[PDB]
Amino acid sequence: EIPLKYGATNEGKRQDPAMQKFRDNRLGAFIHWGLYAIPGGEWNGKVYGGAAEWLKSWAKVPADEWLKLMDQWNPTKFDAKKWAKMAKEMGTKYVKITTKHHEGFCLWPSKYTKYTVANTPYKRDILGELVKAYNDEGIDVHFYFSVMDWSNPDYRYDIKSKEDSIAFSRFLEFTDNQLKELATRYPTVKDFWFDGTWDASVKKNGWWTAHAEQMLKELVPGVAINSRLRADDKGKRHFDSNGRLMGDYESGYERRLPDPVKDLKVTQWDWEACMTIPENQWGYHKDWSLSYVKTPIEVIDRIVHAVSMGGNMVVNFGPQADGDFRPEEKAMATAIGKWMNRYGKAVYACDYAGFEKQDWGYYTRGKNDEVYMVVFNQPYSERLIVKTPKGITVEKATLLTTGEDITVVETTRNEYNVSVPKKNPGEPYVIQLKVRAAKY
Ligand SMILES: C[C@@H]1N[C@@H](CCCC[C@@H]2N[C@@H](C)[C@@H](O)[C@H]2O)[C@H](O)[C@@H]1O
Repeated sequence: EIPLKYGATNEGKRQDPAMQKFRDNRLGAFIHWGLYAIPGGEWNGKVYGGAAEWLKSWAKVPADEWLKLMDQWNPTKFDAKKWAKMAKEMGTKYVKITTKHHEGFCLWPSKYTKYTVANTPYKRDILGELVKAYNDEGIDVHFYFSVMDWSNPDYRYDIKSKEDSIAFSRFLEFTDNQLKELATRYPTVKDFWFDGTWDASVKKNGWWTAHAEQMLKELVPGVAINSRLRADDKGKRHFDSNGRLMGDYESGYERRLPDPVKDLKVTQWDWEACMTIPENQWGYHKDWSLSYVKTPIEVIDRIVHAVSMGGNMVVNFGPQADGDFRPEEKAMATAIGKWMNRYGKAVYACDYAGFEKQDWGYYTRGKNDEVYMVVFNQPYSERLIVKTPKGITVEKATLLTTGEDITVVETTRNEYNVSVPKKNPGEPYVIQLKVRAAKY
């Protein structure tokens, strides 16, 4: 067992009310909005296929020229109340907002740099408007923050000289300052989600990552901090040199998910996944025909998958430069909202059920030991196999929407055939099981 000063703090899952809320929420939205929304993946007449928020990198644009996009930042159609209504209608219980992406442009008027919304034609504190509007709908607000900053010349990718160390030390102070500023300007913030912490410079400064976590927790009671921030004494990221999770929840599942049979270890800690609608576009890209775009059901499948393994899911949106959402994203939010309004008893405040995975879909477990079968793949056999853990029996099955009774036939010790509904629901659907544990 290795000695560590900057390794894991928490033993298991936090069980204070603020973390229980973080968890019970389950479904969130991600907002990526920054200067990248203006070119929308096109630079100097060339459309790049890579992630639009990385266009500065793909098109090799220098900082001074990239940040000159500030002069066109004037989202006339922006309306924070509209945004919050859209999130409410989607059924999202929280929103994660890009306060500052890699480009360094801040969506709040930071006093620690000139590359902020204050020095744009628009001028207004976009972040503060969003915080207020989402909080007015009862939606928690989480802050995405990129440590890596392409606008600050003191940033370093690695520490290869005493000059690199000096510059980077200044950079970390600048970062602390921005963070303290965010925490105190917007004290309803529930989470900081760090990105851009993979460079060797950061891995070599584990002490700073632990310090940032302690500092923010002192400033914001009950705040959650993601594992991605954290590096230990040895530069091991997410989980420390003793394999213990750092931060409050695991945050590595980006555009992919743990395997439902092979990655059951994830059920031992809190975790959150994120995803994109296209293959890899977080910021607004003007041409979505360049990669596969997920359908609503494909998105709903990933949401439920996450919850079935004890994790949250955050679906991403990349608003237009004008401050409105593109029509594909409006259609997505409305379709997810419709399905959650009907079946969201199986999602909100649900967790891992402890049952062996079956082909038809996923199980989730409610707060009162309800076991929901969320069916995505309808068997031609008309029978949904349910294999119970030791000592567990199924006393009843009920179609969630209609209350109708569903026949349960015992086929072996520990296994049943739960019939499909008499009328095919025509969409992914929920059967609620009543289970009993012998003297869950
Ligand atoms: C949440 C998403 N994170 C950003 C993509 C991060 C890519 C991470 C890759 N892995 C590192 C080790 C680097 O090689 C970097 O390319 C996206 O722009 C979104 O903000």
